[PDB]
Amino acid sequence: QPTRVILFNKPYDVLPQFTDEAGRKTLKEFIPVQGVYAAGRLDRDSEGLLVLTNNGALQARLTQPGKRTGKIYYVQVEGIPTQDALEALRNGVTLNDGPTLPAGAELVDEPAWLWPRNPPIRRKSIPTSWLKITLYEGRNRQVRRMTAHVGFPTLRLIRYAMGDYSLDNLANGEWREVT
Repeated sequence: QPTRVILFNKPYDVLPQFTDEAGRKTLKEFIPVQGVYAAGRLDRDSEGLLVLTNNGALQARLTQPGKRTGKIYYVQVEGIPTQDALEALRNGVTLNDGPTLPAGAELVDEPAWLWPRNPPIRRKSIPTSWLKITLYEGRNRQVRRMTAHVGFPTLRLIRYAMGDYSLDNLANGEWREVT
């Protein structure tokens, strides 16, 4: 087999794996490509870009701890982040596992290409906002931990891009082969 690289727009509540897990949704129902696995797993409760490959050398390169790969997320949060909170995310906050590297953080309109979550977001008293967040590290649940730290907890997390790859033109639950 040649190197296959598959981009997948992962739905909410689906595990980033092909191996069966009782009680959980997995990739086989969505993707017919065999012998591929994640180069960078994406959490079950996250959504968006999952890069899959059959090439272990490529997967090792892409996932190398410490790499500083750029990742772009669209994040729905409770409340409207203030300018000071956004400045803090940009510059760095100290989580339980230490300071965060500098990052991008901007308050954006809800993108029209956005898809609704299934099931939809569970109101009235609390407004919501969307952020575009750009990170260069990937600690456990980092975006969720960062937005909570500044007082604006995450309601939805969509990974839009990872290094050279993005969700461009990829609907929820759809995949495409690049190479």
